[PDB]
Amino acid sequence: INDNRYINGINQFYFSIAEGRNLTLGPLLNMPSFIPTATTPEGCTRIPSFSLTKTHWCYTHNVILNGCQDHVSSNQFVSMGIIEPTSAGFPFFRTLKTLYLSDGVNRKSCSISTVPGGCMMYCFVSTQPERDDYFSAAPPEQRIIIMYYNDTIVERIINPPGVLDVWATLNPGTGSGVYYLGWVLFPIYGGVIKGTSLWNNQANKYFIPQMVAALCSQNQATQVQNAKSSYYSSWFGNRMIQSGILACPLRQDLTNECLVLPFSNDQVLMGAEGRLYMYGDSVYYYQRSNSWWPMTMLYKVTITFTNGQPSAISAQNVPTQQVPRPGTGDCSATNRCPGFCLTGVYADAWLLTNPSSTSTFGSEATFTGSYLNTATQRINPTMYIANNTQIISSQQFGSSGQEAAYGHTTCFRDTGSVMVYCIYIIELSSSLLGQFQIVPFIRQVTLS
Amino acid sequence: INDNRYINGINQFYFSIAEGRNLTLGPLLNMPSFIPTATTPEGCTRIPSFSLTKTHWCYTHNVILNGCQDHVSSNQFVSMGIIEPTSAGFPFFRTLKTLYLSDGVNRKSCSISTVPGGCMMYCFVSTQPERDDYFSAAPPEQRIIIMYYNDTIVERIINPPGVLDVWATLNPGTGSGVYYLGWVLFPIYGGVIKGTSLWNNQANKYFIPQMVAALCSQNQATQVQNAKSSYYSSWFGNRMIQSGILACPLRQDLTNECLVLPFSNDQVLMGAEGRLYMYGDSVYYYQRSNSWWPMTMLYKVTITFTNGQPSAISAQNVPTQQVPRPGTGDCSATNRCPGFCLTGVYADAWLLTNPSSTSTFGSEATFTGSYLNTATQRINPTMYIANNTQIISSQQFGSSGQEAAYGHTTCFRDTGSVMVYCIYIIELSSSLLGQFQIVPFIRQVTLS
Amino acid sequence: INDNRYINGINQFYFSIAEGRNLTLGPLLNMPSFIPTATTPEGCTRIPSFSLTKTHWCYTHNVILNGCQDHVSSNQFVSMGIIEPTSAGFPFFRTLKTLYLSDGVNRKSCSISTVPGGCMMYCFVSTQPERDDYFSAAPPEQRIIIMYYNDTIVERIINPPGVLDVWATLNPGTGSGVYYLGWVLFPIYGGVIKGTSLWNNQANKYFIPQMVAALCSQNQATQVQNAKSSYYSSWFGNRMIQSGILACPLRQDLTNECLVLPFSNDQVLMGAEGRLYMYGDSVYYYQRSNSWWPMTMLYKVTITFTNGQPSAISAQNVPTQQVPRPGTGDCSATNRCPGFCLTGVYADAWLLTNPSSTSTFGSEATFTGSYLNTATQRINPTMYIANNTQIISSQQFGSSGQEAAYGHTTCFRDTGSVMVYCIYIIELSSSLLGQFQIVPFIRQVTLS
Amino acid sequence: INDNRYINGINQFYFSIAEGRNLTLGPLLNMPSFIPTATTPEGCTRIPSFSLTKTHWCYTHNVILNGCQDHVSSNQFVSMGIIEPTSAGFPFFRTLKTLYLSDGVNRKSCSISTVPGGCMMYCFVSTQPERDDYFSAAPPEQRIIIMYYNDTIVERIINPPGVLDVWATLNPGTGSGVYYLGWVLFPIYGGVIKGTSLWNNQANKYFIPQMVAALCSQNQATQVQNAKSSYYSSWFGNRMIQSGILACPLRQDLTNECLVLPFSNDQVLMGAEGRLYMYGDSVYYYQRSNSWWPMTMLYKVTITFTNGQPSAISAQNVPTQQVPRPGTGDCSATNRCPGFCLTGVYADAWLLTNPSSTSTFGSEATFTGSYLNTATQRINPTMYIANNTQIISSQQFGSSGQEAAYGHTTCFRDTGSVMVYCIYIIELSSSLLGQFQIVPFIRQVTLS
Ligand SMILES: *[C@@H]1O[C@H](CO)[C@@H](O[C@@H]2O[C@H](CO)[C@@H](O)[C@H](O)[C@H]2NC(C)=O)[C@H](O)[C@H]1NC(C)=O
Ligand SMILES: *[C@@H]1O[C@H](CO)[C@@H](O[C@@H]2O[C@H](CO)[C@@H](O)[C@H](O)[C@H]2NC(C)=O)[C@H](O)[C@H]1NC(C)=O
Ligand SMILES: *[C@@H]1O[C@H](CO)[C@@H](O[C@@H]2O[C@H](CO)[C@@H](O)[C@H](O)[C@H]2NC(C)=O)[C@H](O)[C@H]1NC(C)=O
Ligand SMILES: *[C@@H]1O[C@H](CO)[C@@H](O[C@@H]2O[C@H](CO)[C@@H](O)[C@H](O)[C@H]2NC(C)=O)[C@H](O)[C@H]1NC(C)=O
Ligand SMILES: *[C@@H]1O[C@H](CO)[C@@H](O[C@@H]2O[C@H](CO)[C@@H](O)[C@H](O)[C@H]2NC(C)=O)[C@H](O)[C@H]1NC(C)=O
Ligand SMILES: *[C@@H]1O[C@H](CO)[C@@H](O[C@@H]2O[C@H](CO)[C@@H](O)[C@H](O)[C@H]2NC(C)=O)[C@H](O)[C@H]1NC(C)=O
Ligand SMILES: *[C@@H]1O[C@H](CO)[C@@H](O[C@@H]2O[C@H](CO)[C@@H](O)[C@H](O)[C@H]2NC(C)=O)[C@H](O)[C@H]1NC(C)=O
Ligand SMILES: *[C@H]1O[C@H](CO)[C@@H](O)[C@H](O)[C@H]1NC(C)=O
Ligand SMILES: *[C@H]1O[C@H](CO)[C@@H](O)[C@H](O)[C@H]1NC(C)=O
Ligand SMILES: *[C@H]1O[C@H](CO)[C@@H](O)[C@H](O)[C@H]1NC(C)=O
Ligand SMILES: *[C@H]1O[C@H](CO)[C@@H](O)[C@H](O)[C@H]1NC(C)=O
Ligand SMILES: [Ca+2]
Ligand SMILES: [Ca+2]
Ligand SMILES: [Ca+2]
Ligand SMILES: [Ca+2]
Repeated sequence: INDNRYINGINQFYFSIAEGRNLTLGPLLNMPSFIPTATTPEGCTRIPSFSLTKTHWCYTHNVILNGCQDHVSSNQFVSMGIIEPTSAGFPFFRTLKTLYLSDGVNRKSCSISTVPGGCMMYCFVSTQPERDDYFSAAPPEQRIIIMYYNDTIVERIINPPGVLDVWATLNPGTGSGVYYLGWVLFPIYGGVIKGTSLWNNQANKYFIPQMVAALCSQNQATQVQNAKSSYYSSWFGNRMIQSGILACPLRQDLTNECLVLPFSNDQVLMGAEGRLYMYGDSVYYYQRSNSWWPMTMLYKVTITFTNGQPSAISAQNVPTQQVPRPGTGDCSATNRCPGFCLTGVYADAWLLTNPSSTSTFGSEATFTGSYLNTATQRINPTMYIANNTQIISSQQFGSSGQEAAYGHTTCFRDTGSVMVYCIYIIELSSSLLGQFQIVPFIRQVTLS
Repeated sequence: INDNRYINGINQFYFSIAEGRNLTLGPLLNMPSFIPTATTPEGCTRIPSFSLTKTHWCYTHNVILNGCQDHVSSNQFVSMGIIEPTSAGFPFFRTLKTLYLSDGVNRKSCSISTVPGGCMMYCFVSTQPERDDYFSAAPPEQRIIIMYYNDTIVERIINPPGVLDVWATLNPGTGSGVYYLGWVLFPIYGGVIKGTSLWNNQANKYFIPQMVAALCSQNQATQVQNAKSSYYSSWFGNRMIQSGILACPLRQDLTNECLVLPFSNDQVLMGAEGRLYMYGDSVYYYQRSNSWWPMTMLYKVTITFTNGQPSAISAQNVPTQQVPRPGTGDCSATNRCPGFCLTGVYADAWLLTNPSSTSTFGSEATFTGSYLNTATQRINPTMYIANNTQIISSQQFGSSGQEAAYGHTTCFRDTGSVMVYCIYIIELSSSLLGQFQIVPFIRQVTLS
Repeated sequence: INDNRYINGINQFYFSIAEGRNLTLGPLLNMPSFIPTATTPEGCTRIPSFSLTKTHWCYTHNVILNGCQDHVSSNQFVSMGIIEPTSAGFPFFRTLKTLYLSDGVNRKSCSISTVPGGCMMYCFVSTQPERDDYFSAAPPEQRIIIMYYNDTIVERIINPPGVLDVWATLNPGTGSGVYYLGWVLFPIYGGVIKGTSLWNNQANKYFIPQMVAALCSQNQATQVQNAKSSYYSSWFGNRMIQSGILACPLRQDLTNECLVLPFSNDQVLMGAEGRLYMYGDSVYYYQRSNSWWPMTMLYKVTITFTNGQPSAISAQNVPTQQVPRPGTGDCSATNRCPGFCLTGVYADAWLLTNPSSTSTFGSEATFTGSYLNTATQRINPTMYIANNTQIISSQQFGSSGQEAAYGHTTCFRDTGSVMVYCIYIIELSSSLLGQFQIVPFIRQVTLS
Repeated sequence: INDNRYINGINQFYFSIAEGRNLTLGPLLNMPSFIPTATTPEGCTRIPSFSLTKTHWCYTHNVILNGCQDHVSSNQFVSMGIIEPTSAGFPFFRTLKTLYLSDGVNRKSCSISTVPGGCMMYCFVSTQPERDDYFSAAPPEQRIIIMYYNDTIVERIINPPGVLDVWATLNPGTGSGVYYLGWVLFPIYGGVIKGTSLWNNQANKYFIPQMVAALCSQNQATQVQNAKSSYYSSWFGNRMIQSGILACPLRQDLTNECLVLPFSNDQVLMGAEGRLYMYGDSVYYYQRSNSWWPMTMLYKVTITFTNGQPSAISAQNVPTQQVPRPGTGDCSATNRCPGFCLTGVYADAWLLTNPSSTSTFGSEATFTGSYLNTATQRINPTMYIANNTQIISSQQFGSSGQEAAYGHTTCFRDTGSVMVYCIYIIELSSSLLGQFQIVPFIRQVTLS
């Protein structure tokens, strides 16, 4: 279990709106990395997923032996441990167990989540190129593995209702899931078949961020028309790219009890990878900007239960225009107009301030994370702290041109020293060992 | 505990003399590294120590927050786990426990060893520059920490007899120690005070490798004179640099039961860092070539017990002229003549063949390891397989100029697939994160 | 252990009713304070708790680094020792052990109690403003730490039955607890949820001090109606503010054996901080006047055991109209009429005379303590000796306007010199170091 | 025993000459004071003595019940404990034992020192005004008390040779003593009788600080004449005021084994209170400037043993002109000319830098401490860091006019966080409780 210095400083809004204005990054601190490195120049470690809870943390990433492509074989590294203070005062992520799922099943795009006594991971079995998954009417196999600290492992192939013949594909969002009221929630996304109830109920819906108007040159009618078309991809089997949540009751005999809950396309953009968070009793969702709007998308999720079962989710967006991401073509970090896009990178963000503490939801929100500071290339990894319209603190890592990819940010507080630390797990391109080196950068978020 | 595929292929001579001639390296294999990386550009991880036994493995290295110098503060990372096969057939070092000794005590030059149920580590507390330790008549504090898999930790300050007022300094050799007949043996080295019994008993002794004559231009009388002088250092407080073994009985209340057993300077060169091995029931010793002879030094150690206690050690050298190490001045990889030197690098070697299987000890010995292939710079790390006079297989890592330091090699066999794997733990200079990246390179030693 | 001069003069009624009339305060005596001071102008030491028993004494207070607010971080100082005579004849509290609980857990409102061989402390973990605790349906975490004189420390998170879903919050009363018949009893208070059994069983109950009639202008029917409403707070989450006792069996593995015993709201006023005392074999309770009646509230508690376990408590009030406390608005020291109030200060009192020694319980009771002599400000600390209707001896400390807060009084006798000494631990506002300086004032209670 | 974070950062020179130039004070940190407060307005706590060693610390001060005068009765408070880190990272002085010597013996001007397993304290019994001690030919009684952590106390009346009929008086210097090579050394001072060997051997000797010439307007011949006369006091019985060291072998049956070693008046100024320090293996001495030179006086002491017994001491002054002290008349902080003076205050200083690390002893020395920043009044306590000619960092405490007296400074390092902390024990005039409040101010000495 985590040290007493951290058990009460996890999953919360650490700063008040007033304090949020005086936050700055501190120097990076050196700690023994708990994320394994590749041992060959061509080895590939990618797609991390991290979850920190009151008692412990869970971590996982995918491993490919040669290069970063391979839809036949890959292994998945899983790790778990706790946080304890060092003599210097800052955190040390103590790994207490390790697992390497290597058995022939090609588990991909996995999302992990902390659960009482262990970790619950959700993956889908890949057997062909991503694009082919969208064209095939049958969805890939879905699995959820529960790994207890007592070394018991239980993997189950799940068949949640409303998936077969509705979704051509279904993928975990790779971002961490969360344990909520006895259920494990995971972010999901995929392609929905034309003519299905979901497709019809989603017909004509669209979402346009609150700050797009002042930045977009098109008129309201044109924006609306383009926005509506952005949820359909001809490149990905003519499916409706959908975002949602997978709710699974914590059980060791899961079969069809998990529930697929799609977001209304009136509150969310085109489906993409994502992450779920817990700030106090409120659930939040991060949605990768893989569509036309290149800015960080965070939403407060309201979950509705009907007979002890999650029955519907509602999302409220924290309106911002900060922290863009590299994109291709007319969907670069500079784009501001609705239309169909299918490019971007995963770069979640953590809310250092409560969006509900302001009379108007998210009128003044502060968040931290990393982002690739460029218009179209996955280059220049840069850790930052930002508000709705500006970056108020940032430090680029390495020299310009430094390649990088995904970034997962998580913050917690030392209730002893009373400081906030954030860990920025970034996929860095390495020249020595492996294609990428996933680094758990850690530094303090100083108030002043 | 280790998988059934490895429990019977540890600490042995894997190949016959005939097979030794047809061994070659295989490609490096990608596995999740079990050695932690630094998370800052200036962080420094150095001086590893690794031990693999029938049941499990122990690992440790030193960590310095800024740069690789600091005689005031450092932490020590300890890790332990087992070996299990992956779906690809090769090993995965599964970490089952991690520890970060961060508490203000500057434990340095630590040597770790596997013990029933845990790891036993031996370190000395550094509080001043190395050179000052040799001038001060008092030796540094010596500690041995036992860490059980059940998380119980017992650290003890030891005061073995014959140390105070005899050794100006005493250091573990950093190379792994070994559990032997109820005792944990660690390699040690340090400086002995002039006038002490040890000094007198060692007076006029010297050792000259069997193959030095044919390579050295000086005559026998000159060699002998210079060899004798090589055990005394004016730069290091005018002490007799001595090599030896520290024998500690496995107990949780150690105080003065450990025994300091110095090697006869008639069988060993000037004291240096070292490692102890176990091949079947025989103990072997690796001695860093920090003196005039730049070639790999391995010895078969004969330990004598008197009343259940180690009372004397004898060393028999495996005569070779292969695998030189970078040195400074007239002590470069090209030197072959006796004289006083105090330069080199740690680069142990593993014996793939039994030196006693030949009518004349070590007449035909094969070993594997890594070495910095250059005359004076710690550059060009190169893994190899060699015999007494030649390198018969080798592959350099990275491009020329690639900086590196120490190298610890360990081999074991998959009694299932029947192949031998060797892990080459090398300190690599990194340009991205940290000063060094200690990498556990792994590859097969193919017969054919 | 305490000196022979005190072991037989602890926890008793020291004077007869006749003697009680001729008691006066003596000059303050100078002794080395055993309560630590802050070392910065803004440091804050507050909320003390003291316990003196036949063998030794326990002391503790909360420490906040900057200012006296902070619901994220605080440390708790614990101290223990004995009493010995000085050459001048008066007591010296000899500290024999000190402890500083600094680890990130925000232990607040702690109550300490003497136990055989050590101290037992009861605290709750604060993670948000007090008011929020009343609104949240879940109660804060509750912990009891046992600290033995032999330096062994055992802390346990307790979950006594009848707390979850009944009490929105639960707090120790900060006043000392007592070791009674193998159990440690602590005063508690908090808010009870509407609709719970406790709430229903307490419905329509109220208590009105015996001397309120002659001082209150409202009629009996109006008083009754207002009194009933005084146990409910709309400001504190619409809960029923309840007073009670927490009974814990002396064990090192406490989990859910402690018992929450609430007082009947027919014998006690609205819940508030409190203290438990031991006079011979009788248990007494002090209840802070945080409601409409501003006078010192002391009760003789009758505890009922059912199968070796405390099953019910009954309280009998010692009727007085002396020693008022500063309050806000219509609840100042001058108020005498029932109604809802939520203001006051902690100011316990010690009984120098047995209330049961009179034909009518407490008809003539004498007590000593300190009180802030003003109507609404926490100002003018004043030590005194009083009876049911009048103050018969008093001495203010410092000049008028001197700020102060809580006051804990404890008396004991020198069976050698045969004099009674009382220690008045008062929180004094300081201008030099820290916000407050908790002072252990000591003086004699002279007979004559 | 002290925490591992401090055991290796005690009694040393913490910074290099280069670093010494970039040192600044940090904010004061709040920790529970381990120095007891008075409990009456007139109570008087004065004359502290503190000693920190590798294993633990010792503390003591004198207590007078009414006012700060009284040559008949006083008690002496003794305390001992260790240092441990808090959750905030800074030190907490954990008191593990307390003692109050109250028995009728008026022990004054005590100096305490750490010894293996306890504390050794040296005091003299006062029975008349200080001045009378100088006129009486007989010296006061001298006692040394040893207090073990195991509660055993052994007090002995000592009669070291060469005291009777040589010294009219003898006093410990109140500054801490030190345990050195099996002996406890204490600073001493007193008046020597005219005609004695000591007096004759000291005849015509004098010392003039190296930097006095450039600041003094008198010529060399006048300075010399006045300097010589400064060691004789007509006000103090016409004695030669002498400084020295008392060496006592650690024994429980001391009688006349302690040795009085006077400093040569050619290397030291007129005798005054003092303190002894240990920096590595070197002993240092601080001499109160109670004579004409108002600047901090520190000396490196060379002790000579003859047959295992201290036989002679030699002092080498660290030449400075910084940190003056308040004085009376023509001996104020502004004075620079030799002559007879008998005024000043105790204000030791700690060397943050090694005076021997420079080609010319003390050519560039840095020290920290506190000083009363005024010319003649004991007012304006001010903590500082200074070099030979200037104060390079300082912060006054409280508002101007704030009365204060003695100041004892001690620094140590957190070998974990690698920061240096210094404790400034200052006698502060208080308006609330007691005449003085001795405060253990603590703050960091930051490098940068
Ligand atoms: C490791 O912990 C898990 C979690 O408690 C144990 O799981 C139990 O498994 C049994 C059947 O094998 C179920 O009937 C229980 O309901 C499970 N417990 C629950 C509710 O989580 C698992 O058995 C543990 N490993 C062992 C056997 O030691
Ligand atoms: C985000 O932060 C920026 C920078 O801190 C804010 O911009 C400042 O706004 C204030 C007005 O409140 C101006 O006085 C400053 O001049 C602005 N900084 C500059 C020069 O750009 C911005 O208001 C914040 N956005 C919000 C409200 O969330
Ligand atoms: C973890 O394993 C060790 C090794 O067995 C246990 O050590 C025992 O400790 C006790 C005293 O605490 C000794 O008297 C025994 O001799 C030790 N066993 C031996 C011989 O190794 C240790 O107690 C274990 N941890 C726990 C308490 O579970
Ligand atoms: C070490 O290995 C080398 C290379 O395999 C051996 O050299 C060969 O020796 C054989 C004779 O037995 C010759 O026929 C080959 O021509 C040699 N190789 C060449 C061309 O260098 C060497 O003998 C081995 N050393 C020993 C005996 O340990
Ligand atoms: C509390 O003490 C007061 C003062 O000592 C008592 O008042 C005195 O009562 C007697 C009668 O027994 C009168 O003769 C005095 O004149 C009263 N003192 C004055 C002048 O106020 C009071 O009776 C005591 N209260 C009780 C009975 O507990
Ligand atoms: C407390 O510790 C001291 C220090 O060791 C003990 O002192 C010993 O006292 C005896 C006589 O009473 C001497 O003969 C020894 O030489 C002392 N030990 C030394 C060398 O320091 C003391 O006895 C201890 N208290 C007890 C009795 O437990
Ligand atoms: C003591 O410190 C002072 C201030 O840091 C030193 O004075 C500085 O000396 C340098 C030359 O080395 C000048 O460039 C600066 O201008 C000086 N500071 C000022 C403006 O006063 C002083 O030299 C130090 N004394 C020594 C040598 O110990
Ligand atoms: C943050 O810093 C600004 C500038 O110094 C200050 O004015 C403001 O009060 C601070 N905000 C808070 C409340 O921390
Ligand atoms: C190794 O290879 C050589 C060359 O093919 C072969 O002649 C020899 O028999 C082999 N050695 C053994 C016994 O493995
Ligand atoms: C207390 O003092 C009064 C007045 O002197 C005296 O009459 C009375 O007897 C005393 N009470 C007792 C019994 O101590
Ligand atoms: C101290 O600070 C100065 C000014 O930044 C810098 O130039 C100097 O190198 C520092 N000294 C050292 C070596 O710490
Ligand atoms: Ca499909
Ligand atoms: Ca030494
Ligand atoms: Ca609550
Ligand atoms: Ca005298």
